Amino acid sequence: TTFRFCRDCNNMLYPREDKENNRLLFECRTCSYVEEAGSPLVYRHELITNIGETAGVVQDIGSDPTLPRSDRECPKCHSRENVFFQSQQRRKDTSMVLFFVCLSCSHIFTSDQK
Amino acid sequence: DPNEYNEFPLRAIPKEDLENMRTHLLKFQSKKKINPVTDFHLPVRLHRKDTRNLQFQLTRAEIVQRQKEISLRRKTRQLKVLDENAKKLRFEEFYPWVMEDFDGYNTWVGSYEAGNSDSYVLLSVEDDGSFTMIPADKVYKFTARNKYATLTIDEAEKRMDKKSGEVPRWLMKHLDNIGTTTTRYDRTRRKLKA
Amino acid sequence: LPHFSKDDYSPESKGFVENSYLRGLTPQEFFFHAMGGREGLIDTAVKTAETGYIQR
Amino acid sequence: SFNQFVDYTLQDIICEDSTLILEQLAQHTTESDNISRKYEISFGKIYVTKPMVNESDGVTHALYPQEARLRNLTYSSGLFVDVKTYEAIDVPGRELKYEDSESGKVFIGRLPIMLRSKNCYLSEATESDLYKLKECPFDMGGYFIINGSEKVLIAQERSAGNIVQVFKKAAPSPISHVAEIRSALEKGSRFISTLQVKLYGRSSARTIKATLPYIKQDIPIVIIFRALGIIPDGEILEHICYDVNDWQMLEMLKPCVEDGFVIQDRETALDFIGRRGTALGIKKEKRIQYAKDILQKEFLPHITQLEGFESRKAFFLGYMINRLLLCALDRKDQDDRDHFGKKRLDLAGPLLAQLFKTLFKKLTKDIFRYMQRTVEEAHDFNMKLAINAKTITSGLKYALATGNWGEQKKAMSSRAGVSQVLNRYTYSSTLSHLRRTNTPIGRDGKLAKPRQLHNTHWGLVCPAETPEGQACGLVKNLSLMSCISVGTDPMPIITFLSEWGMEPLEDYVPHQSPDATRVFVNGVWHGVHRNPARLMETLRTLRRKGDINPEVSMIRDIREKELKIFTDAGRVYRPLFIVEDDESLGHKELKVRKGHIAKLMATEYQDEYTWSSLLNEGLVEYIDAEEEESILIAMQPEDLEPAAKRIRATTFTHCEIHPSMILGVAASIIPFPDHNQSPRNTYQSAMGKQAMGVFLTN
Amino acid sequence: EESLDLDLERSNRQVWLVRLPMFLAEKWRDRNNLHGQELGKIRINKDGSKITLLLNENDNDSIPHEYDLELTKKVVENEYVFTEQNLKKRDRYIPYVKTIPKKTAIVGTVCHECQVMPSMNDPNYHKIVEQRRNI
DNA sequence: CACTAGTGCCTAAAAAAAATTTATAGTGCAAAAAAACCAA
DNA sequence: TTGGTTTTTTTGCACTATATTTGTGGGGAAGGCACTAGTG
Ligand SMILES: [Zn+2]
Ligand SMILES: [Zn+2]
Repeated sequence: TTFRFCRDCNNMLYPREDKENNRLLFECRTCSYVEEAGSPLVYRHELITNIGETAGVVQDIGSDPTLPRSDRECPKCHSRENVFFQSQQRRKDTSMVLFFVCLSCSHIFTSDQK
Repeated sequence: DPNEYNEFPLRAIPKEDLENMRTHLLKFQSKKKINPVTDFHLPVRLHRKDTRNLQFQLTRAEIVQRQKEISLRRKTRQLKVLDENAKKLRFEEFYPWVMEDFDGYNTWVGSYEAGNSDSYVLLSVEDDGSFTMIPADKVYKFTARNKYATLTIDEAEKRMDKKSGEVPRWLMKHLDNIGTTTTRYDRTRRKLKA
Repeated sequence: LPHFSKDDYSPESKGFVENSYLRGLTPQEFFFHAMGGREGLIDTAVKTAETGYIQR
Repeated sequence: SFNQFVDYTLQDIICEDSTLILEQLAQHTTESDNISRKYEISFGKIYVTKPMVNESDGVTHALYPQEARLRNLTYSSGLFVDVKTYEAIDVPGRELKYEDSESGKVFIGRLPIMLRSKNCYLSEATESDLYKLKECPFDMGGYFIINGSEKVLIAQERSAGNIVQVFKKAAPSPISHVAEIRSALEKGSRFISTLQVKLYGRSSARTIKATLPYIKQDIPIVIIFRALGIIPDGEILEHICYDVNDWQMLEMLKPCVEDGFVIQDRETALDFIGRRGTALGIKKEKRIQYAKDILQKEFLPHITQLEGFESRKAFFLGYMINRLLLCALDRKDQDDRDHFGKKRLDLAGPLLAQLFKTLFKKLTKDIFRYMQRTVEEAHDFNMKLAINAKTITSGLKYALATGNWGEQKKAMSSRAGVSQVLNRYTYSSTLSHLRRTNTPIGRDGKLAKPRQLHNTHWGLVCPAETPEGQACGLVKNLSLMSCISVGTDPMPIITFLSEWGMEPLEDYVPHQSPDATRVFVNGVWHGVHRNPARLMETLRTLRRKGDINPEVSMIRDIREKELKIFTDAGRVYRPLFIVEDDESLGHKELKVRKGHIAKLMATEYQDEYTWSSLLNEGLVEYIDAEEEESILIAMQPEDLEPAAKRIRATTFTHCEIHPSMILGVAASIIPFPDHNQSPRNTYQSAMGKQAMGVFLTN
Repeated sequence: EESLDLDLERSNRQVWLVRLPMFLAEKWRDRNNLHGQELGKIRINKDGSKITLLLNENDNDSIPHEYDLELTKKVVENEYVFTEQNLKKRDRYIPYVKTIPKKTAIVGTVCHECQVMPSMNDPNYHKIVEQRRNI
C-alpha cells in the first residue's frame, strides 16, 4: 500500500493502464516520467484493524519511572524484570490485553496467557 | 605530541581587502549532486530580478539572438520607526536572486534565511595552508524552477472553480500534448532552431 | 492521581473508599470524597434555578 | 507580582515604544530644500518616588499608610521620566540619506503602590518602629489604599496561549475535528490572532482547509505549503508524516494532495486573493508582496514575525496538522480543556501592565496631538504633560476603585470582579481573601465544565474552600505552599541549549532522524535532538545547582518522544522532596538527612539556613502543575521506602513533604476534616469567615 | 564595463563551514580584528576521524587554548560560497523585467561542516561553563 | 495692561488594536440549492 | 436532448428567555471649553 514518487520530482505516481500491453503503469502526472507497477495491488483500505499497538516503542521505555514493573519473564531472557502497559489504541472497543517489554531482552511480547 | 599531524596557524584575511566586498553562502535543494562549473552551460549570469512570470522571460541566449537579429500632500505626516538594517534588508530582498545559464537548461531562484547566518563563520584553506576566516553576513538558499513546465495561474484559477468535481487526471498530459508553456530550455532550443 | 503507577484498575487506585469515618480517611480517599460532594453541590445549585423556571 | 511589575516591565514598556519623531524636512521636494526639521522626542530612564503627596496650597508630606487611610487619600507616589536638531539633507537627487528635550525628568503622573512592596515605607519597619507608625504587625498583606479604603485585586485564570489544542465539534456541522492556536506579544495590539484548521466531511469529503487573516476564504493547506516555498509534494508529505513506514495518514492526505494538484509555483499560490480588504493598493490581482508581508508580519505572531523564517512556519504548521490528524485517526484521544496545567493565573503584575499600556498609548496619541497643532512656535514639552498626568492618574484611580477594568468605554469588556473590597472581619477571613481566584464563564452557568473539581487540582487549590450557589466551583483558593510563576527571559536557556548540541530546524530531515526528539520552549519549536536523556539530566542538574531560575519547568514525554520547556509567567507550582534512587546505604532514600534539619532548627532558634539555603544545594525542587504527568510521588516518607487503627512500587522520585498541606486557609481550621463528610467541611469553610473575634490590634 | 556573467573559475576550492560558540564568534566576527594575523593551529590525524583546534596564546588565557572540531557532516554537497559587490557605474513574453546587475563570483565549495567545542579537559576550559551558567 | 481662575454655556472628543467568549434551545423568515415539466 | 421553467426542499439566520425572597455598601452623577473679574 506504499506510495512511490517520481525520481525527477517528489510527486505521487498515479497508476495508469497500458491499453495494449495490459499491465499497470505509474506515470508522474507532473512530468513525463512513467514507472512500472510492482504489484496488482493499487489501493488498500482496512476498514477495521488491530494494528498500531506497537506505537512509540522507544529504546528508552524502561527509563521512565511511571510505567509499572511486573515479575513476568520474557521467553528469551527469562529475567523477571519487565515493563508492561495496555493497548495504545485509545478506542472504546479496545481490549484489556497488555504488552510486556523486558529491559534485558529489549523484546516486546503479548500478555496473552493462552 | 608526536608528529602525527599537520600543524599550521590559520591566518585571517586582510582587513583592508574585506571592505566593499560582500560574501554570501550558497545552497541548492536537490537530491542529486550538482556541480555549477560542469553541469551549467557557460556563460552563466547571476542577476537580482523580479520573479513574476518566470516562464515568459526569455533566455540569455534568446536575448542575444534577438539582439543580433536586430543588428496634493496633506502637509502633516508621522512615520512609524523601523530598524535601518531591517529596512536595508527589506530593500535588498525586494527582488530575489535568480541565476541562469546561457542555455536556459537549469534555472535557480534564491531565498534568504536568517536562521544561522550570524553564528556561522567561513573557513577555507589558503594556498599556504592557512584557513581564511570570513564573517558570513548572509546565507542564501537557491531552489530549482521551471524544470517540469509548470502551468500558469489563470487557467489554474479556472480549474479550481468547482465546474468539475475533479480536474482531468490527464490535464497536464493533454497540455503537454498541446505543448503549451514550453520550458525555457525548450523555448531557447526552438529559437536556436529558428 | 500522581501517587499511583499508571494503568491500574484496582479499586484503591481508581477511587474506592475503603476505610470508614470512624477511623478516618486517607489523603486520596479524602480527595475523592471531596469530588463527590462538589458534584452534589453544583448539580443542586443549578437544578434549583432550572426547576424553578419549569414550576413557574 | 507587584515587585516584578515595578522593577521591570515598566522601563521595558517605555523603552519599547520610546520613539516619536517629526522630521519636517520640507514636506514637499523644494523649497530648496529645506532643512531636515527633526522633532525628535524619546524617553530614557524612568524614575519612581516614595509615596510623597502634597495637599492644596502646601508643602509635600512624607505620607504613611494610616495617614492616607484616615484622610481618604490614595497611597500613591509620583513619576517623572527623562525626555530627549542635527540633520541630514537631500534635494531630489540624490536621496535615501535625507534624515527636542527643553527639560529633563518631566513629571508624568502618579500611580498607586502595593503595601510593603519594594517602595513602601512599611517593607523595612521594625516592630518598635512599626508600632511608632501605629499599625498592627500582623497586617501581612498587599492591599491598596484608594480614597481611604482598603482595596484588593483578585487573580483571573485564563487558558494558556500559544499551545496546540484540538476539538471534536458536533456531528451536524460539516467540520468534525478542529485545531486552534492563540497568540500574544505581551501585549502590543493584543495580538489575539486566532489560527484554526478545520477538517471537512464525514459524506467522505476529506479535505483540510485553514483560516488565516486577513484571508476570508477557507484555504487548502497544500496551497499554503506551496506559497510558503515548498513546491515538491513529497517534501510537504515529509512535513506531515514522520514514520515513512506508516501509510494511513498518507491515504487521508491523498485527497488534500489532489486538491492542490493544479498550482505548482509559490507566488502563484500566493496570488490567491484572500481579500477581506483593505482597499486594493498597487495591484494586478493580488500583490505577491502583499501576501508575503501578511505571512511574515502578521501570521503566527509567535515563533517569528520578521521576514525570513518560512521553514520554521512550515514545520510548526505541519506539526499542528499531524496533531489534528491523530485525533481523526483515534490514535490519540480528545483534548481536555479543563486540565489545570494548561491554564494560567493572571495577577497584579500583568493586569497593571495592561492598564498602563492602554493609558500610555492614549498618552502617546495625545502627545502627537498638540505637537502637530503647534505648526508655529513653540514646542511645549511642559504643560500638556500636566493634563496627561491627570489622565494617567485618573485612569488608574478609576480602574482600581470602580472595579470596571478599562477606560471609560461604557463598561465594554469590563468584567467587574477585579478590584473587590477587602474583607476585614476575622484575621482568618482576611487571609482567606488574599489568595483568591476567579474566572468568567457566564451568568447562569453550565453543568459539565469546570465547576466540578478535577484531578489536576491536587495539591494546588484547596478542595473544600469554595462558596456555594451560582458561583460554586468558580471561585477557588490556593493551597498553602502554592506559589505563582513570575516568568523569566528564555534567551539564555535557548542559547545554552543550542550550544550543548541542537539541530536547528533549518537543516532538519526526517530520514536521518527516525528517532530524534523534538524540543519545545514556551510552545515554540526550536530544534530536534538525538539523545534526550543526557540533556534531561544535565538540565535537571543545572537547575538543582541554582544556575537557572527554579520556576522553569521541563517535561520529557518519552512516550511521545517530546521535550517541553516552560518559563512563562503565571504558572502554579508547589514544593517537593527530591529522592535519589541511588543509595550507598542501600535501596532508595530521599536526599535530605537529619543534619540539615538540625541546622534548620538551630537557625530558627537563633532568633543561617533559609528555605532558599535549602534550595541551592539540591534538596527540594519546585513542581509546576504540568510536570506531574512524569513524576511518581510517595505520600509518606516511609510508606514504602523500606522493604486496629486504620488501613495504611519501588521507583519513587519525590515524596510529599506533608499531606495535611493540601488544604487552604479556612479548611485548615477544621479539626480532623478526614473524619466527617466533605460537604459538611465545605459548609464550615464558607461559614467560618462570618465569625467575629479580632481582626487587627490597632 | 565588467562582464555581467559570474566567474566560474574560483569554484574549485574546498571550504569548511564552522559553527562557532558565541564567546569565540563575538571576538572573531568583530571587524576591528581580522588584520590577517594568525589566531590558532589545527591538528589532523593521519588516520583521520579526529580533529582538534590548537588556539594561540593571543586569547589572553580567558578562553580554552584547545578545542575539538567535530565534522557534523563529513561529506557536503550543493553548498558553496559566492561573493557579491557593486558593479562599476502561450508564447507571449514579458519585455520589461527590471534586471538589477551586481558583480558576482563563486569562490569556493563547502566540503566539511564542523563545529568548535571547548575541550573540557583544557585547563582554561570549564570557565566558560560557569559563564554560560550565569547567563 | 496682562494671566489665570470662577463660573456659565454647550457640543463633541472620529481613534481602530481587535470583532470576545458565555449556551441552548426552539421557530418563524429568507434565501439557496436541488428536483420535476416541457419546450425549443 | 437539454436547458429554461416552476416547485420544493433545505439550510441558514435571526430571533428571546432564561427559581423565589430580603439586606448592605460602594460607587459617582458631564466634561470641555468660553467669557469675563480680580490681582499682580
Ligand atoms: Zn516527476
Ligand atoms: Zn528476553
